[PDB]
Amino acid sequence: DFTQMFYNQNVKQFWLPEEIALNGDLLTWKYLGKNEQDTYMKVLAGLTLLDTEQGNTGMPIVAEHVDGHQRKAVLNFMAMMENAVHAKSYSNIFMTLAPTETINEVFEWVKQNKYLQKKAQMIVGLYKAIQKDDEISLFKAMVASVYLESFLFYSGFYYPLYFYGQGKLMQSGEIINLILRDEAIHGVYVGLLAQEIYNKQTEEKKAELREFAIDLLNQLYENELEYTEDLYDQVGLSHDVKKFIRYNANKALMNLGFDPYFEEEDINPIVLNGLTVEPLKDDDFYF
Amino acid sequence: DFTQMFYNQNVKQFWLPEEIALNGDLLTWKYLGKNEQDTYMKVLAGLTLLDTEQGNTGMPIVAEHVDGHQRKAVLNFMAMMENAVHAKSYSNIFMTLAPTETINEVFEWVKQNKYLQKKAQMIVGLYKAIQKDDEISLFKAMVASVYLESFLFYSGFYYPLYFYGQGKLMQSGEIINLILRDEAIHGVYVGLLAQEIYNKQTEEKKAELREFAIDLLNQLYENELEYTEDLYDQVGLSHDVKKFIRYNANKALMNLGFDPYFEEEDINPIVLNGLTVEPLKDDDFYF
Amino acid sequence: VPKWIQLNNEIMIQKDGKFQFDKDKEAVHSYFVDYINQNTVFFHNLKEKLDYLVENQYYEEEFLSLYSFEDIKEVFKTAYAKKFRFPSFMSAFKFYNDYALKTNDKKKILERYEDRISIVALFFANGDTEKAKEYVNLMINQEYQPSTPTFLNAGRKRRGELVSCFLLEVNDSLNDISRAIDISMQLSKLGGGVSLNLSKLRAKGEAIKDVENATKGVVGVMKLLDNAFRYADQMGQRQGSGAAYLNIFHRDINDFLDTKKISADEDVRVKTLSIGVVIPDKFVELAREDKAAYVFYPHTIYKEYGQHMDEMDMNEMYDKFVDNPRVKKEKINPRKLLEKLAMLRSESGYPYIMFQDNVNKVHANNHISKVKFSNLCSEVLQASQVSSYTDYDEEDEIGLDISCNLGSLNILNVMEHKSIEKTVKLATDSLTHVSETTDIRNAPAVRRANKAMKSIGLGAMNLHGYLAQNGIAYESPEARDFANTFFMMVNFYSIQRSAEIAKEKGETFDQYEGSTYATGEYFDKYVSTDFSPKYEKIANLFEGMHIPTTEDWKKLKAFVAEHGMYHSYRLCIAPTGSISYVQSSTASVMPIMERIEERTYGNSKTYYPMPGLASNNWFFYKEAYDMDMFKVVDMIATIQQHIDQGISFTLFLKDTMTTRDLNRIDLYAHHRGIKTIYYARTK
Amino acid sequence: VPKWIQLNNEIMIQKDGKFQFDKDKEAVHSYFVDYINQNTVFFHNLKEKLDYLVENQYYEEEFLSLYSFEDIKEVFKTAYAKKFRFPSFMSAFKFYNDYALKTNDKKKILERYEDRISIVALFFANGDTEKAKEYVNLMINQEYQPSTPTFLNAGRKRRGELVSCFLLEVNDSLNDISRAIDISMQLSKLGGGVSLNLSKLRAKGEAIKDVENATKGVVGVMKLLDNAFRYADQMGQRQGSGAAYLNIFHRDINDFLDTKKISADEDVRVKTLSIGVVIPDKFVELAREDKAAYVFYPHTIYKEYGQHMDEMDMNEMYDKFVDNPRVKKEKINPRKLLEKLAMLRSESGYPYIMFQDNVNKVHANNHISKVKFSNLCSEVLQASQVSSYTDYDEEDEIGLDISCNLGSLNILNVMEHKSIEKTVKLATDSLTHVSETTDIRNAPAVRRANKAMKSIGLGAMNLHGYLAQNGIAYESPEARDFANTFFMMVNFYSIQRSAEIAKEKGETFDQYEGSTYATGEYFDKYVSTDFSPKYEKIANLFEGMHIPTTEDWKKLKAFVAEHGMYHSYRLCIAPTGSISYVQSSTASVMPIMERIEERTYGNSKTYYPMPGLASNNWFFYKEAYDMDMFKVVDMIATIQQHIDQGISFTLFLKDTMTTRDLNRIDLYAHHRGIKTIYYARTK
Ligand SMILES: Nc1ncnc2c1ncn2[C@@H]1O[C@H](COP(=O)(O)OP(=O)(O)OP(=O)(O)O)[C@@H](O)[C@H]1O
Ligand SMILES: Cc1cn([C@H]2C[C@H](O)[C@@H](COP(=O)(O)OP(=O)(O)OP(=O)(O)O)O2)c(=O)[nH]c1=O
Ligand SMILES: Cc1cn([C@H]2C[C@H](O)[C@@H](COP(=O)(O)OP(=O)(O)OP(=O)(O)O)O2)c(=O)[nH]c1=O
Ligand SMILES: [Mg+2]
Ligand SMILES: [Mg+2]
Ligand SMILES: [Mn+2]
Ligand SMILES: [Mn+2]
Ligand SMILES: [Mn+2]
Ligand SMILES: [Mn+2]
Repeated sequence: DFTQMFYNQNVKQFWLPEEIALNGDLLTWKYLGKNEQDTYMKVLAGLTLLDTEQGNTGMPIVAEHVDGHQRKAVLNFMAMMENAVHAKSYSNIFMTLAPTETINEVFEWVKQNKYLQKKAQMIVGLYKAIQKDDEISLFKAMVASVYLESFLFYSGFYYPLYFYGQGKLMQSGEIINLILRDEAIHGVYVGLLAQEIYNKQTEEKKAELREFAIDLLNQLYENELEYTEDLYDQVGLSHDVKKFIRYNANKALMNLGFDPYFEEEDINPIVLNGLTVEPLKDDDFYF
Repeated sequence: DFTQMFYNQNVKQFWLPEEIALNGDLLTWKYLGKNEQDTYMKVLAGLTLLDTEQGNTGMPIVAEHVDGHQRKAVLNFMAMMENAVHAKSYSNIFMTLAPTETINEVFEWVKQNKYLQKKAQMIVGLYKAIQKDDEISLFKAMVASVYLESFLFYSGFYYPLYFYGQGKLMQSGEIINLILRDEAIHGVYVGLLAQEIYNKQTEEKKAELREFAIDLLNQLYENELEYTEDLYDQVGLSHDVKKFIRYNANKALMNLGFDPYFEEEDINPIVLNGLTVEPLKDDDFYF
Repeated sequence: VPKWIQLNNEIMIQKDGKFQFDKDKEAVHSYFVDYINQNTVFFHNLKEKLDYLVENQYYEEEFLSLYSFEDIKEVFKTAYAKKFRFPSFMSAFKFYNDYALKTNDKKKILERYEDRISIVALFFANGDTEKAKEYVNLMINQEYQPSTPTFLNAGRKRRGELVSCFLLEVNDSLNDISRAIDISMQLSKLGGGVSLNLSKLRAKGEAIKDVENATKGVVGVMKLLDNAFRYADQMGQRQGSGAAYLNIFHRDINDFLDTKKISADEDVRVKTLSIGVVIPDKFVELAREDKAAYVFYPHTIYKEYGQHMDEMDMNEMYDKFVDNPRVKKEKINPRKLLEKLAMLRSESGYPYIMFQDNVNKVHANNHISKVKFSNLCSEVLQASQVSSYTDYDEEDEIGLDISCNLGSLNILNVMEHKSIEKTVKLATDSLTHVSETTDIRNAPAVRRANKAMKSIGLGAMNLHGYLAQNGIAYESPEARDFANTFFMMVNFYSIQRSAEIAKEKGETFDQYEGSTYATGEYFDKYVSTDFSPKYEKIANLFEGMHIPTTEDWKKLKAFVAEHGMYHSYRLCIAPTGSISYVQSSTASVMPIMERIEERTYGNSKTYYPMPGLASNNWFFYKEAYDMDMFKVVDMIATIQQHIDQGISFTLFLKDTMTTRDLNRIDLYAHHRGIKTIYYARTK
Repeated sequence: VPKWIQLNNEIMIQKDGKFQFDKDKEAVHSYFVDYINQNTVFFHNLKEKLDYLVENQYYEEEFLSLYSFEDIKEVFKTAYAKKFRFPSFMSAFKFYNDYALKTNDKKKILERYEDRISIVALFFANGDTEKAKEYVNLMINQEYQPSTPTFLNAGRKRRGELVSCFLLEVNDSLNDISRAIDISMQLSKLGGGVSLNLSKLRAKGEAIKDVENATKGVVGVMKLLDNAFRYADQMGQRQGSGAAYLNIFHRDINDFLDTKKISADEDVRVKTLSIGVVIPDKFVELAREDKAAYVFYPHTIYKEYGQHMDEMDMNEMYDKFVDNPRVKKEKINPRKLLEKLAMLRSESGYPYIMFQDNVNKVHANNHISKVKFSNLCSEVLQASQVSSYTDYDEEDEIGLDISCNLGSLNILNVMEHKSIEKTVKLATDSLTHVSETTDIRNAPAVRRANKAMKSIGLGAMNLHGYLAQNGIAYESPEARDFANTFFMMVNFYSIQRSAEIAKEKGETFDQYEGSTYATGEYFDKYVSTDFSPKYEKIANLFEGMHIPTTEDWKKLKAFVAEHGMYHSYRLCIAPTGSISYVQSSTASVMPIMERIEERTYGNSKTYYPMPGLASNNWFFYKEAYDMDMFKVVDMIATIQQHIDQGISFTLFLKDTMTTRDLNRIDLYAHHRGIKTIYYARTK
């Protein structure tokens, strides 16, 4: 009942980072403190890693196991967006704002950062555990994918949105909003596929799947807290970002057909502001 | 040396089925004989069936085994074009020209056809034989992929190009020309990835891979001749189609860095009409 | 968020199911009381203010010195006697952000609306205190609105040229192309839009000095012009705007159109240059019959006949060109070209369409020259003569380049005051003064044509606003009846004022004797046809005003024959883009685009309801995109029969309309006498 | 494949481990016998050939009308009596593909080498049969090669100008910029390269008529000029080439340099415009001391002092500009700018480097003006005065532009014939005739400066060829000794010929009395120093030739003081690229880039060994990329001390060299008195 409308929405949202000129951010970037620039680079690098694996591994593997040519076409399109559009856009931003050495250093930093490695290990592990014709392993990977789309990106998205909302780094911010617009529909779509599998189960099996989903969310959440503190303490925003990731965790659960898990909190209002041809016939010449 | 350049060329060639209005083809379709309509339907179904294998297996399997983030992104983009753009385009052409019952029957016939099946299963067999961390099996699959993209499609493309060059079925011919333009670049790109593997091999292993490629080409070519007579004798075109197959076989070989196998021939003119910074050290100023 | 912006944003907050239109009066009141009265430079009296403005290089002292200070004080008191109040926030905002004089630091407001109007009236009167008071009453009543250049710059030392529309003929030579680039940069530097005719340039692949395939065509000249207009960006606040016009029978027509394709290569794309196409009746005839057409190489025609292709009658010369072996031509599909034009207009809104035969079958000055192209706004249609710019140390052969200073009657206010005749005559006098005070020092042909032709453009605005505020549908027959009567009266009184000026000054425009005014052929339809309203509702709107009859037109014809006509051109309906807000009027004679105009200024968004918009007249304020473009064409053709120049005619198209719908609209406009089509706007 | 091309390709086929150099003579003989003789039109006699060429609009009949046909026949016999044979295939191929006159269809050959030489000699002699015979002997002996424009176009009706290098001063105004664009287009239409000085244009962000931040800077004018040169690309036969020069102290220097960055945006990037930088000694001094430097806004300086920044002495006025609050300036890092120049030259070979103080410390016409910029080849160094182009109908203040007609001495042939004096004097006469017969009617400053200054450029070629064929290393002290002696003799005889021409015509060049020639300061080093060879081997090379001594230089100084000088500038060593093949010589005074040149003509690859290359002189034909650029700088500085204009100096860099090595080479060249550096070529 939904794939065709998602197909149409995905293809109509198609974009390339080159459509957005980035030289306009040069001055507002120059004006940020060293702490702010450091957090910003690292945040986008963490996002780049997530999209790299979502494009290389997550979306293609889910596409392989989901039945139906139209469902596969949507998932293939989403995969392309992840690595050919999203992951690449971050390099466009980096190449504009930062010198090569700072770019090299931040990519080295992703490799050695323990929270980023842990979250990649956990998510990619679940993708690679999918067994052919085994719907339960597929469900588990789809939960992981929804958590990546609708929860994990948001510790990263906070900062570009926070600046966009203050009228700073608005070209980079425009790119990020386009990425976010895509991930929102990706999270909903994968969520609907996960619910299909969940709804086939006995009540006993469903109870276990909810346990899996909640245990996984909590494990990812605890790691994301440490990641958030590590990045944001130097810019004074860790508590604010934490509220934002909890907000988005609830959206991820909802995408999976589950009740919200965290209590509602006031999000920084700055971040909220950050959000034919037909031929002419002979009679056409007479009136 | 080449992936970013191909990335650029691929994304700038992006297109969607909806861009070409198909209904005006009915004004020339109605004037074709039964044999012409039959051949066109059968050719179209042949292309559709082969392209589906490439979208579901060929491109995604190569993307899976190739190392490199940028290569995986380009390959993902190509897989997207197969599944999201090409497959929808072929379906659109069919739905415009034939009623539902006729489409189902043509696909039943072509699905049972000996020459179409022989080539489809030969290609798919090589994709299924790729082994993790074995570059020889990957190379063999890449050869199969290049043969599909740059050679096997062309016994089929001949007919739409033949009409397109005569002013018949111009809307569907425009679509086919866009598809063909994508397959050409797909073949060249996968060809470069195969040459990379080939160049890492010993001289004895190279000679062995050359023998593999020529042997495979021979098997496919002999089946193409039979496929060609089976479809084109009823419309009197087989001689010219055979010249077009050999010409495209030579292009496929050149994509794989190999010499042409067949002597140069002229092609039907109607089909042609269709087609180191270092700083100064305060002593450089004294002599 | 300022208080006035908060009040204005309350417009869209529906209360009781209806928009709170009364919030705009509150919004404007708060805007004034909290920003304008605070940020207005204070002067004890008018004498001190005028002395400060003149001393600080704000006001030119030349025009002010013609009046005794008592006269200036009386004029200023006349301006303030009306107690004029801006009825909506947007009008006052536009005035005090675009036209109100501000200190050099742009922090304080030196001019109120009354001060600006009084200065403009004093500039117009040229020493006549009673004339100045009449101008003050005309503008304070908002019956007549001088164009943005005249209104903003009049009486200002830093002021640019009061004329802003320029048309240049380019001759087929490197000297002429260089001179055209120089003149375009010079005129853009003055802030005026420059339109060039490229139909005389030889096509790509033509020979230069018996060297074949040497010419780069009109697209290389277009690249040069685009770079020149980009360089002369007028401080960059308003990017340099230029238009290039090419005849449809030019060889480079396809390349000329390809410059506006999004898929076009960047080395061919022309970003800052608008393009218009001149379509003779011959092309429409060829497309109607589906006959194969030919595009000609202009230099071959010029060599064969000694005259330019665009200087000849294509309806008489097309067959001779086709049959002449010495003329080089290539075959085209006229219907394919029309479809390409429709597709390009849908994608980018370009090119402008000029129907040459529609323009020249009613042109009064065909003896001087035929109208070969239009301006950047597509409403200027005048005879032009190309110049011959020779080598250095060689005398130049200065031709005639087109220019006109613009003014707009406020139809609603002119009808409310029942002052069509007086308003038209005062506007004609002000336009004549602006024309006589213009002297372009780097456009010899522009200056010569301004001196010789004395062309003025008197437009109109608030047609849709007036009709909606009177219970008349824009597309209805009654709307066309009112437009017919009103613009017939406007033409009558502008002709009468031109003849009276010619009688008083003793001179007519150059080559007036050969014009249709002199021979009387202009007045045939006016002396033979009655243009009084045919509907009682429309006839009542003109009650209290004398509608000229056939006898009145006969008398005017005799008077013109006796005394001649001072202006070669009098009436043109320009878009009137930003000055309509100040007048609280709808733009030009076009239907409104939106009922409520939502715009973002700074970081706060503002809402502008159409003037007079209310629940009772909500349905009469139908948006253009919802309108039948055939009825809009009918209305514009009704108006155009009384306008000697063109009318900026924007096409408002829905996204669902195919290229065939646009082609049919263009064909109906050509059939109905439409001279030019400005833009294809899609919703 | 042609038989001659197969014979030529046998050059590279090693036989006995040695190149088959004798195969080139067979290749040229086969080329002639099989193509040139076949495709050469046949004429019964010279009278018939001359009649056919004149009537068919191939030759200008005016210059041939000054001789009786007997004299023309005698001149042609003199040219043919030599029985000149091309020594290599490439020489004849280049001549008969570029300079040999061909029928209008480019199918047959109407001129041989002798015919072209005779026509050029008759054009030079201007009606003198004995002088024409002398010119024929000079050219057929290949002692002198007229520049490509003169050689190709002399005596031809459908010809471009014989002068091909022009330098334009641009004043800071819209009129001046538009006139500069027009003049550049007019001069490129003539085939000449145009260099423009942009140092008087105000920098980006300067005020235009007391409105701040209105100026686009030199980059907008650069885009205008680039489009103008692209448009006027010589009918497509040769893309329009122009050069822009900016003083290093101009504020737009970084934006000016960034136009040549590969990563530069297409909006700012300039594609077809060469860029050179004028570096005063002040900038080098600042970079040497690592002191923070300032780049100035030219218009602020002009307003403060009334003069242009490039019209003032930077070495003296830099501190005053820095200390003047009314002069706007931007802090820069001089060493960072130097390194940016080095990196830009490594990546693209730009910009050209002009060392202003090196040029002007020896400049003989500083009273007329300082040298502010160079030409498109970086070897023209003359005083220029900017023109003031005013509004239309106003009088223009025409200044002095720069243009010189070039000719090259063939050093090997001149030394073999022991005819330095005769060759130099005849070349001076021919260059004077070319200058006298030149008249550009669309570049008033160029025409005025040509008439007033009478500037010529007498270059030299085959320095490396002559040295290698005589067993002398290009980098050896003996080579520098020979260059010193030879160019001292060339300068002596060119000065003597200029004085003789001034005496014969009784007229010097404008403002000669203020020149260093008039005051005698020019001859100080020549009267105080000796330039005879210090090596016996070099001294033997000049046997049979009189080497001017200090007494000779004193006599020449007295003669010049008595009679004056006809030419403001006489000597400039241009790159001389295309005609080097015809002359069978190494290009200019630069070392050879490659011993054997591999070229592709169509689908056939041609092999060109360096003229005179053989097994016994292989080591002396050292490639430029393998030489020490310091030794090349030493050679060029030895030559430059006898050239009044500049020497087109290309740097040949290996890919391993860093930007520091390029900077060191530049600093050594500045230290050694180098005036300009042309290109940074990397291998
Ligand atoms: N809508 C408006 N358009 C133009 N000027 C206005 C407007 N509203 C206020 N002003 C200016 O602000 C002044 C103060 O406005 P306000 O309505 O408070 O005046 P008032 O004391 O009631 O009397 P009056 O209307 O006669 O000025 C007005 O005199 C006028 O100068
Ligand atoms: C000089 C030049 C002209 N043109 C075009 C622009 C002009 O419209 C056209 C005519 O150039 P002209 O300047 O008129 O050349 P011409 O008059 O000397 O030669 P002819 O009499 O044969 O015309 O050629 C180019 O496209 N490129 C060029 O370089
Ligand atoms: C008109 C104009 C000038 N310029 C630059 C180019 C000129 O070198 C410089 C001066 O222009 P000018 O033509 O000299 O303008 P002006 O003389 O009226 O103003 P001023 O009294 O200050 O000299 O401004 C632009 O960059 N863009 C423009 O549109
Ligand atoms: Mg001409
Ligand atoms: Mg100026
Ligand atoms: Mn993503
Ligand atoms: Mn996603
Ligand atoms: Mn496909
Ligand atoms: Mn493919």
